[PDB]
Formats: sequence, C-alpha cells, structure tokens
Amino acid sequence: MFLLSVFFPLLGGLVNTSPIARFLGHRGSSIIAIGCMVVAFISSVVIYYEVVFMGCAVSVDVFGTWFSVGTFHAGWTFNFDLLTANMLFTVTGVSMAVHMYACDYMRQDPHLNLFLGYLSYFTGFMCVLVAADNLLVMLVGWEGIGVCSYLLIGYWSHRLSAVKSAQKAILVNRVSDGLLMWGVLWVWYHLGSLEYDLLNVYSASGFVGLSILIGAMGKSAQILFHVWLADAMEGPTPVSALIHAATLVTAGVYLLVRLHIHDEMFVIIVGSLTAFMAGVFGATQSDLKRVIAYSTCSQLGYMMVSLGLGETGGEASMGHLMTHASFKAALFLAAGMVISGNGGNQHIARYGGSAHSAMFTMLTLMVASLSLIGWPELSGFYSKETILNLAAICADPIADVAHTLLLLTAMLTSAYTTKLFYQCFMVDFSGSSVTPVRNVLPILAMAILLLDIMLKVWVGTNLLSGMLFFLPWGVKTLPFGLMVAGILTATAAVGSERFTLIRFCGSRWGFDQLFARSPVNPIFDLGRITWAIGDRGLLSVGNLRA
Amino acid sequence: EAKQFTPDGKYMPGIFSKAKPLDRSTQWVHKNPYIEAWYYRRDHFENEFVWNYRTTIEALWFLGGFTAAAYALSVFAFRQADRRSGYPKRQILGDEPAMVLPDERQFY
Amino acid sequence: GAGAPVKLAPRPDKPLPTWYELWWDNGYYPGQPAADFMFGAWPGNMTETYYLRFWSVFGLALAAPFYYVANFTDETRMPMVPQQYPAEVRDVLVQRRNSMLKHDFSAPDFKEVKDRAKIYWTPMY
Amino acid sequence: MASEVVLALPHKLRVMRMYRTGLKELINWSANRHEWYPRAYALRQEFEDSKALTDREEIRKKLEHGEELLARFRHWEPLIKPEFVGGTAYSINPAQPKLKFIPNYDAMDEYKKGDHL
Amino acid sequence: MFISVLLILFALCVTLIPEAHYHMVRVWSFVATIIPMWVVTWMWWNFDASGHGLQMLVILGRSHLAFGIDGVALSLMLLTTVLFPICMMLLRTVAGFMTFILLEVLVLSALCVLDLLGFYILFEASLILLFLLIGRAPYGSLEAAYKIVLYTMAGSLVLLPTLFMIYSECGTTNVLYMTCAYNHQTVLGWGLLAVLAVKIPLMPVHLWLPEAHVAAPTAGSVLLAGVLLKLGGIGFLRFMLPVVPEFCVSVFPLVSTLCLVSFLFSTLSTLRQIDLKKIVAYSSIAHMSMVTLAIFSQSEFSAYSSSFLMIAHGLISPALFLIVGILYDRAHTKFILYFSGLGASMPIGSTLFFLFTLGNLAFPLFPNFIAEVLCMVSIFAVHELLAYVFCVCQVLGAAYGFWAFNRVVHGLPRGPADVTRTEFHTVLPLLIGAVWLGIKPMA
Amino acid sequence: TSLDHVFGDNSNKLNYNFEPMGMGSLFIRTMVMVGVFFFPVFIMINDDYKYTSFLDKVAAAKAA
Ligand SMILES: CCCCCCCCCCCCCCCCCC(=O)O[C@@H](COC(=O)CCCCCCCCCCCCCCC)COP(=O)(O)OCC[N+](C)(C)C
Ligand SMILES: CCCCCCCCCCCCCCCCCCCC(=O)O[C@H](COC(=O)CCCCCCCCCCCCCC)COP(=O)(O)OCCN
Repeated sequence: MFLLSVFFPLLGGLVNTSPIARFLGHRGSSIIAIGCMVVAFISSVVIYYEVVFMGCAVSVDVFGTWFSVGTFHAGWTFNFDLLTANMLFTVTGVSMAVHMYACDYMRQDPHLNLFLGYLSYFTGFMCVLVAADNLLVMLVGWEGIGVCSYLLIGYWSHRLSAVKSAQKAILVNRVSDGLLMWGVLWVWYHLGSLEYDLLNVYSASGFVGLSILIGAMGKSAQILFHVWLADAMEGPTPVSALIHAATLVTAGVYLLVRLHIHDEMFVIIVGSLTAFMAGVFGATQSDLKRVIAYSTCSQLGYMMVSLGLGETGGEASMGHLMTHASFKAALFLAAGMVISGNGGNQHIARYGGSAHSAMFTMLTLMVASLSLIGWPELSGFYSKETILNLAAICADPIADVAHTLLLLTAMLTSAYTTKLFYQCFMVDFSGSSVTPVRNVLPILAMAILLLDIMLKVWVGTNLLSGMLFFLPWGVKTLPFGLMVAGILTATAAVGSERFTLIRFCGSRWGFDQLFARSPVNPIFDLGRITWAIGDRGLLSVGNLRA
Repeated sequence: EAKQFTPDGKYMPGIFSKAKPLDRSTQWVHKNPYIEAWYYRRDHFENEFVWNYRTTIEALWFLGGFTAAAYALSVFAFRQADRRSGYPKRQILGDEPAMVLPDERQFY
Repeated sequence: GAGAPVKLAPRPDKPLPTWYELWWDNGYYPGQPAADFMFGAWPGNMTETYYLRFWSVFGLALAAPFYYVANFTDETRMPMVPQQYPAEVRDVLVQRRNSMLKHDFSAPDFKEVKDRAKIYWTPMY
Repeated sequence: MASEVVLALPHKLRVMRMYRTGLKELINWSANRHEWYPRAYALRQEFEDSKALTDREEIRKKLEHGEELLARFRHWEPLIKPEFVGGTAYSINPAQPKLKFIPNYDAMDEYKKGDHL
Repeated sequence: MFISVLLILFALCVTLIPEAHYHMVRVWSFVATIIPMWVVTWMWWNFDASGHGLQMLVILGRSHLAFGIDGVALSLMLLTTVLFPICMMLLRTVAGFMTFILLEVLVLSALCVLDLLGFYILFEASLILLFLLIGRAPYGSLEAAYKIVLYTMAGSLVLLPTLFMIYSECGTTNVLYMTCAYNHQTVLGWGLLAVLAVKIPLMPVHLWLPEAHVAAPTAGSVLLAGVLLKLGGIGFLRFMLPVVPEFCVSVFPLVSTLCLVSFLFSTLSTLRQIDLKKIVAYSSIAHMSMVTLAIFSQSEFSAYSSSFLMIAHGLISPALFLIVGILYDRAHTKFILYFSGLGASMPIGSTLFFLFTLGNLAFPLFPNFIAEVLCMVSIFAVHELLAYVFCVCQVLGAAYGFWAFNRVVHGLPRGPADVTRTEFHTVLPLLIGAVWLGIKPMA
Repeated sequence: TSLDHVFGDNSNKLNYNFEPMGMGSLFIRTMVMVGVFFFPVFIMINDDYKYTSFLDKVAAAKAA
C-alpha cells in the first residue's frame, strides 16, 4: 500500500496525457482520473493510521541509485515517517476532491483530459516531494511542482496575461531555487550525507539556514516573494485550490519543519511581516479570488512564525498546515461555484442574494470561513490558537512584536472574510446573470472537505490539542474578541476617508511596480550593454578594406 | 485541387500542370518589409558603434568594472582556499617565486 | 464558452524602433510590455516617486518596534523561566543555536551558552 | 488632467466624457450598486449647477479642476465586464483560424529532402 | 586500426557511385556512418573499467599519431557516432555527404590521439571543410566562415611554436613522456590556453560562434554545437592539465575571471536576441564556461562532472537546433516576430521544444541537472562564492528560455504544420539518450 | 477592422520612445542590485577583515 500513494497519481497523469486518452475521450478520462485519485487516497489513509498512530516508519528503496560520484550519493529512496504520512494524507485527500470538482467545472473546456492529466502530474510530484528521504529526490519534487504550476497557471495560453503570470511564477521561484541549491551544497559539504535522518545540526555556518530559508520563502510566498502568488489567479479555479491548499505553497514550510536548521530571528520577522502585509492586502481587494489568495499568504506567515518558535512550534506549524489545506480548498471551490453562478464575474460589487448559488455552496463558504477566522471549537480554532498562545510565552523579545502583528492580522482576517460573505450573499442583488450550479460532483467535492474539517476537530493532528499552556483569561480569549470585532466592522460596512492610505494599500504597496524597474529594466539594459557595446563594439574586430 | 500521387502511390511532380502543387514552400511566410529591415539592421549593428560619452562611460563602469570585480573575487577565493588548506602564499602569474603544486608526500 | 470573439493585433506598417523587443505582441489586441509596469501608465496613475516617498516613512514605521525590543528589552521581562529538564536531557537540547532554552537566566551556564549561540558565517580554520 | 485624446475633443463631448467617467469611477469606488445610486444623483446635481454658465474662463477653470479630480481618483482596480478588454474572460478559447494542411509530405520527392551543399 | 582503415575505405566509396542511382547513394552514405556507431559501442563493451587508464593502445612508429582510450574520449566518441547519422539524414547532395564523412574521420581520430602534434594535424585539418560548409554560396554567409576560420587559425598559430618548443626540449610530443619530463610550463601553457580558449567559446575570443553556428545549415549546427566545442574540453583534460600543471594552478584567477565574465555577459546578451537560432547559439557559451571552470577546479571528481556536462550539452543543444531547423525549413524564416501559437499548429514539435527547453535549463530528470549539480560540487570545494555566482544567476537563464518558448509557442496560431516521420526520427535518439542519462545514468 | 466598434480601434498609439534608461539611474540601480543579490560576498569579506584585525591585535600586544 505504501508505494500506491506516490506512483499512482503519476500513472493517472501518464494515462490522461498519452495517446491512450485518444481512445477514452473526455468521458473516459474523467473516470480514469477520479479512480486513480481514490486509490491513492485509500493508500494514504492506511499509511496515516500505521505511521502516525502506531508509530512504525517504513523505508523503501524504489529504483536503486540515481547518481553517485565521489562522496555525493543520491538514491531513488523513500521514507515514510510522521511528517511524510501527514503530508501524504493531506495532499491526496485534497487532490481527490479537486479532481472530482474539476471533472465537472472544466466540462465545457475543449482539452479536458489534458487538464486532468496536468492536475494528476502536479499531485504526483507533490507526493514525490514529501515521500523523499534525501535532498535530491526532494529537488525532483520541487522542480516538478514548479513545472506543473507553470503548465497549469498558463493553461489558457491564448490570453497573454495568463502566459505572463506563469512566466512570473517560474522566475520568482527560480531565484529562491538557486539559493536552495547553494544551501544543499553547504549542508552536504559540512555533514557528509544527503539523507534527512543523518542531517542533525546543532551549530552550522549561518549561510545554511539563511539560504534554505530564502528557498522556502520562494515557494511559501513570503515577503518580497509573494508577488507571483496573486497573479497565479489567471489559471482556472481547481488550479488555484490545489496551489493554495495542498501543493506548492506548503512545500517550503514542510522543508523548514523537516530540517529545523533555521535561525529564529529571520524566520520570526519574515513570518510576522508577511502575515501583517497579506492581512492588509486582502482587506482592500475586490477580486473574489485575490482576497482568498492573500489570506493564504497570511496563514503561511503564521506557520513561518510558529516554526520559528521551536520544536513544539514546528509541530504546531505542521498542524496548522494540515488544517489549513482543507478549509482553504473548500473556500476556493465555493468561490468557483459562486463565480459560475454569476456569469464568470469575479468582482464582489456585483453579487448579492441567495439565488445565484446552491444551498450547499453557501454552507461550504460559511463553514470554511468560520474555520478560517478561528470561531471556537472548529478546525482552525485549535491550530491558530495554539500558535498564538505559543507566541505569547516565548522568551525571545523579538516574538513580542510578532505576537502583536499576529493579533492585528487576526482582526483583519475576520474583517475581510466576513466582507466576502456579506458582499456575496447578504446585500441586495447587483449582478445580471443567475445560473446556479447544483451538479452532484462539485457538491460531493465540497462535502468531503467539510468532512475533513469535522475530522480535524474530532481527531487532532498531533498531541498538542488539549494541552493547556497556562495563560490568563484576558490573554486567552482576546483572539475571540478580535474575531468579533472583525465581524461587527465588516457587517457595519464602514469605511475611512483617508483615500491615500486606501489607494496605497489597495495597490498592494507598489511591490510589482517597484520591481518592474529596480531589477527588471536594469537587467534588460545591462543586456543591451553587453551585446551592443561589448560584442558588436569593444571586442569586435573589423575587416581590412583593399 | 492538385493530384500529386497516382492511386498506387507514385508521386508526380506536376511541372506542366495548371493546379498549384503543395510542396516544401507552401507555408513560407509572407515577408513584412519593416520586420526584414529591422532584423537586417540588428544583424549589422556593429556599424552603429561610436565612441561618444555614454558608450565610453558604460564600457568603463560595467564591462571593465565587473571584469575587475571578478578578478578581485577570483584572487580572494584563491587566497582563502590556500589559507583554509594549510598552504603558505602561492605564486599566481606575476607574483615572484613561491610555492606552486603541493606535494602528496607532505602533510599540510 | 469557448469560441468567443477576440480582436487581432495589427502588423507593423512603419519602421521599427531599435529596441522593439520590449513589447509582447502575441497576435491578439492588446499587446503588453515584456514586463508589466516597465513603461506605460501605472494603475491608479501612481508613480515611482509616490511609492518611494510613502515607503521612506512606512519602512521605518515597520522596522521601529523590532529594533526597540531587540536592543532595549531582554530575557528578564518574562514572568517565568523556560521549561526545565534533567541535565542529561537539557545538555543536548541547548546545543542547538535554534533553541529557546538559551534564554534561561537561572541556568548556571547562562552566559557560556549565550556566547556559544553567536551566529558565524565563514567557518574558520 | 485629461489625456491627449480627451484634450482634442469638442467641448460638448469633453463635458460628456467627464460626466461619464465620473459615473464609472463612482461605480468603482462604491461597495454595491445600491450604494452607487445616490452618489450618481449627487454627481448629476453637481453638473447641473454649472449648466447656465457663459464665461469661458470660469468654464475652463471648472473643467480643468474636475479633470484633475478624475486623474486623482482613477481606481487601481476598475470593474470591467469579463468578456471585454481588461476583463477576466477576454481571449481565453478563441476559435482557431484556418491552417493549411500538406498531405504525405515525406512521400513527395523522396531521396532529395535535405539541405543543399 | 585495420578496422578503421576498412571503415574509411568503405566510407570513401560514396564518390564512385554513379549519381543516377539516388536510392543507393542515400543508403550507402547512411550506412557508412551507422557502422562506426556499432564499432564504438563494441569498444565500450570491450573496455575494462577496473583496468588501466589507457586501453586499446596503438602507436604508428616514428610518425607521431598514437592512439588510446580513456573514459572522456570514449563518451565523446559515442556521442559523435550518434550525432553523425542524424546529420546524414539532413543532407541531400554527395558534396554534403563527403564533407561530413571527412569531418567524422577527423573528429574520431582527434578525440583519442595521444600525441600533441598528432592532435594539431588531425583537428585543424577540418578548417577548410568548415569554411566551405559555412560559406556555401546561396544560403550561407562568407563573413561567418571567415570569422570562424581566422579565429581558429590565430589560436593554432599561437600554439604551434610552443608545441615545437617542448618537442625540442624533451625529444617527443607523446603525452606519456611529456608529462614525465621537465619543461618550461609558462610558454606551453600560454599556447595551449590560446587554442583551447578559442575552441571552447571563452570571452573575448568568442565572436565567431554567433555568426558561424547560425549561418551553418542544420547538420552543420548539430555538428558544431554538439561536438566541436568539446574538443577544447578534451584538450584541457588530455593535454594541458597533465603536461603543464604548475601553469594550470597559476593561471586559475585569470581563467576563473574569464569564465565568470563569459557566463554572466553571454547570459545577459542572450536575453536581447531576436533570432531563434541566435538564442540557441548564445546559450552554449555559458554552459562551456561552467565546463571550463569545473575542469580547472580539479577538486572533487572534476573530470567526471565536466565530461558529464559536455555529454548533457551535446545531447540537448543539437535537438534545439533541430527544432529551429524544422521551423526554418518549412517556414523560410528564423525570426521570432513571424511565429506565434505553435502549440496549436505543431503540438508534437512544441512538446519536444518544451522538453528540450527544460533540459537546457538543467531541470531534473535531464542529464543537465545531474551535470550542473556535480559541476557546482567541484566548484564549491575550492570556494563557496565561485559556486554562488552560478547559483544566483539561474533566473537569468530561465528568463531567456521561457521568454523564447512563450513568445513562439503560445498566442495566435500561425505557422507550419506538425513534424513528419523523418523529423521525429531525427529528434528521437537524443530524447531517448536524455531520458536514460537523466534517470538511470550509471550502474 | 470588423471588431473595432466592439473592442476599440487602433487609433490610440503607445506613448513610449523605446529608449535606454538614463546613465545615473542605471548605475545606481545596478549598484543596489549588486549589494542585494551578492550579499554573501560582502559578508565573507567582512569576516576576513574582522579575523585579520584580531590577529593584528594579538601580534601587536604579544610582542611588547
Ligand atoms: C572520466 C570518466 C568518464 C565519465 C564521463 C561521463 C559519461 C556520461 C554518462 C555517464 C554514464 C556513466 C557510466 C558508468 C558505467 C559505464 C562504464 C564505465 O565504467 O565507464 C567508462 C566509460 O564510460 C563511458 O564511455 C560512458 C558512455 C556515456 C556516453 C553516452 C552518450 C551517448 C549516447 C547517446 C544517445 C544514444 C541513444 C540511442 C538509442 C536510440 C569508464 O569510466 P570510469 O569508470 O571512470 O573509468 C575507470 C578509470 N580507470 C580505468 C582508470 C580505473
Ligand atoms: C517527461 C517527464 C515524465 C515524468 C514521469 C513520472 C516521474 C518520474 C520520476 C522518477 C523516474 C524514475 C524511473 C525509474 C525507472 C526504473 C529504474 C530502476 C531500474 C531497475 O532495474 O530497477 C528495478 C526495477 O524495478 C521496478 O521498476 C519495479 C518492478 C515492477 C513492479 C512495479 C511496476 C511499475 C508500476 C508503475 C506504475 C506507474 C508509475 C509511474 C511512475 C528495481 O530493483 P533495483 O535494481 O532498483 O533494486 C532495488 C530495490 N529492489
């Protein structure tokens, strides 16, 4: 059962993209994709119960040695331990519902089986990433999900902005991939191996944690790397759900939790600044998918700070990752159903009422939104409150500012999520297209993720749930009051007259515009210099006329 | 509506035929004159080099500047490698007689 | 709805600029710059001077509290010491520079453990 | 200030474009359409208070000030219907143009299908 | 040796076939390059990997011309014998067949020679053939042919007196006795650097490549990119490092800064290119700069990693030249502005273009990924910053690669129809070699 | 021109001269880029300087 969680989504992708799919068509390829995900989810459930609960890790030599020159030895080997089982359960369970949704959402697309094969490849490379036992097979998974993210973001290739969004995701992540590669070189040079179980670091040379942190900041879309994440909304809604829940953005946090070789000052500062920035960014957007994208960036900031706190903080970071994937995928699927019910419009000024959506879509948005804002005794309450209480008792003075930033971020999140519900359903109608979707497949796709939200409350992620870190009632129940403050403010729909702050925040602090000329235009101009002045000029040798 | 094959294979050239045969040049592009002119100009851009102010300044600060930066970095890396390996100062090109090539029979 | 109408982009009918490869013409109207916001009007008509001027205040407004707590506040602000361990368990736990147990000011080797948690970059020889 | 296109317009069309863009920017800055209706009424009453003017200098001063206001309050995220330029559904799955086909190209003039030298 | 004489004499019989038998001429010239591929595969079978460094030796008396096999020469010979029948599939005249047959004889004998004067005689005897191949009258460029021939001649003329200097110094040009005698290493080191820094494109003596590799036909571009640049690398590994090692240590800051500026400036120039063949042509300079610095590091397993990068480049860049050659053959242009939407009109060709784009950018499951990792291990072990320079500049390679792919493959569908059976089978051996060498290269 | 009344016409042209950046702007932004993207080089140079000045202090106060 253990190799069935990794191979078999890759097999589904291989089937649906090869000339076998010429004989199946759309109708047969949908069956193949859904079955190939159901099998992998069943295998991951067995792996989860064996490794997490009964504590028996399994190591598999899959395809022998990859390459071995000198003392640099990379093998095709997996290891299934606690983190790997957690990640496999989360990835396969989310990707199954996203496949069941995409087989109905992209029904009218002309190349449906190609899209399903790309989704399966993306899932399989994520499984390869988390199942690897050494750094090089991890890099296979890293670049595989990067390539499949490029193929899926720029799926509608006749649209130029989608193509440029895919290229932007590739380039922004390529900077951090370079830094991560140099960090792998440092790690191997000063420890002698590439396998995770032999990488126990107490005191290393600083470049190790910094360069691995930069490589993780690329994929997890932290500060000065978040710019690709918002533009990745050019792709279809299943792509966004799988990018923001289970694949891609959770890979850097997984890598930092696995290695635990960071220096906590950088991690805490980057995470808290990212959380506050993405909180204020999502409060001032009107595109329905961009608000959810910025909430993803904000929660990744929370997890970054938590893994900065310590080993218990690393466990809480993995726990928040696991519970975040379910309600984030549910939020994106419900938003896709609302968009399709309103004629493709993504602006929240053109919604309202309870006619453009099913009852189940509204229930899904409500329950996932309540889990995200930390409503008591739902799924996100346990993990988010654990991170907040662990940040309130850290003995680092830097974590004092980080906790304040997290509390402000919590109020902002409960503001804009309540605004997303309020604009979508509570206000009067201001669109003109009412085509509500009530198909069986997307409704069952949403119901599965709501079942996982219930499961996280009933069965915890780890042993931290129910442990009491001893805090006064004032410190403990303040995030509930911040949630209520966000709800009351957003339902009052109040606004400020400070329009220059509004347009500074709504334009997202001008990061893209400043990047358009601080590295980008200089790279183009230095290329002009090296070609025209150097190759055609200073180094050019002419002819002798006679 | 040309016929370039007999019913049993056997390609026919159609040299004297009225209908236009499909062949290798069927999908050759129709040339835009301005695109051809721009590509010709970029192909011969060495005729446009001139030693004005901007050319001289950018060729000094970027080309010579980064070449000197890379030479300084290479010498820095060489010296630091020799220090972290237990070697004395070693003779690079133009550096007076010194040690080159460590002996394998020696412990450094 | 596949097959929606879309307007085509015209071909060049005038002499081209020398550095024409900064426009992305994919065949449909409109084309775009090679990188967005490199030229043309920015969204909301803002400029680079606008963002640099607002950031010259806003950046120190965000870097101010971290500096204050990192230079004017220490471990003794906490109402309790870090989590206590037996010596055989503690002695390996505080070998990590990453650990939050080096902020235990009641430990007998508090200074020596803090002096061993200084970050270095070049490994010496 | 207006763009070079709007500055070339006749005076009637210049004022009409200013009123139209003001209504659209009020749509962009509002939360809903039901928020937008009384702001649209207020903008209409604002234009009605300058209808009976004759002095071209006062007309020019009011026109230029309003164009400065519209350049100031240009929304960074305008509301565009999805199937139009700048919308989210523009240029996704267009019908293919007619592409020509060459049947059995390898079988035409075999043994002579390389590059000349 | 007797086998090599038989293969040469069988290959030279193409001229005696009467030209009116077209099928026979095609089949004979294709089989004349198929047979050496089988013979070199057999030589790989015969090789003892736990034996001596030099195996299958032969020396022809007092005429120089001594031959032997090591691992680098054997891998490069296998790559050349793969690449030459693909070139045979892209030619149509007996003049082309004979030029490529003579080029194959000279390349194969130059790759495994053990005499410096023999290397000089065998390699640049191909100069006039390259001049005629590049400056062909209706569709070539005489300017490019003049540039490549004059740069190569300049470097070779710098080497030739230093070759003769060590020959008078010790009494032989055999590399086994040149490595064991006392010689004036600065002079000979400068001569060897002069040839091999022109063969490998190293700045500033690199301007011949953008003209020659574009003005060449598709077969000429496949040969020039995949094979002839690596003669500089095997020159470094076979002749210069064993015979003048004191020079090779003392020149390391200069060779290091030449490699760094070649990598950075050639990557910066590749971004402003508007010709697809010129885009593919520039990208080879940065890869060869990484090869040269990995050779000169001499640090962990430097010969292994640098040879593996030479093989990975020699597999991936000829395929990109093949795809550009298909586009040029059936659309009569190489200009980016004339191509858009090639995914809808050539789905198989665009898929092959994407896979080889990913391979050229050293993504995993391609041999370039393993190659660049091991080359940076060899570079890192001297100093960490010399590795950091190559690591942080990976966004600059991906920028031009994905920009060229996205400009020509997506958008409005215009351009030629998809590949034929012949074009697919020109591409196909390189793809199989890439999948094998990127997944299970060793056992 | 069959869709110009639906999506707009080609009359409005792009306002850009396709000219290189100013020399001082290019120099300043390149220097900032070198400082940001090559910060390990400056970190290691500072390490070498801080190490050699300590050995200077040792060699100064030792021989007295
Ligand atoms: C400097 C070492 C040589 C390494 C060069 C890199 C080779 C590139 C690919 C890596 C393959 C590794 C193969 C390892 C086992 C094969 C046999 C072997 O041992 O290798 C030989 C040589 O290996 C080769 O020749 C490998 C051939 C690789 C070339 C592959 C490219 C050509 C194929 C093109 C695609 C064909 C597809 C056709 C199908 C349609 C000798 O090398 P060493 O073990 O270092 O020699 C030992 C040294 N001593 C005797 C002193 C003790
Ligand atoms: C264009 C990009 C496309 C991307 C494609 C997907 C991503 C791929 C990424 C990784 C690729 C690795 C592929 C390796 C191929 C084989 C390498 C091993 C060769 C070999 O002889 O090994 C034996 C083969 O075993 C076996 O192979 C098992 C025996 C047969 C039983 C299972 C059959 C396979 C079913 C797979 C279903 C589909 C999965 C899709 C990946 C195993 O033994 P060893 O010698 O290594 O000994 C050690 C343990 N005994």
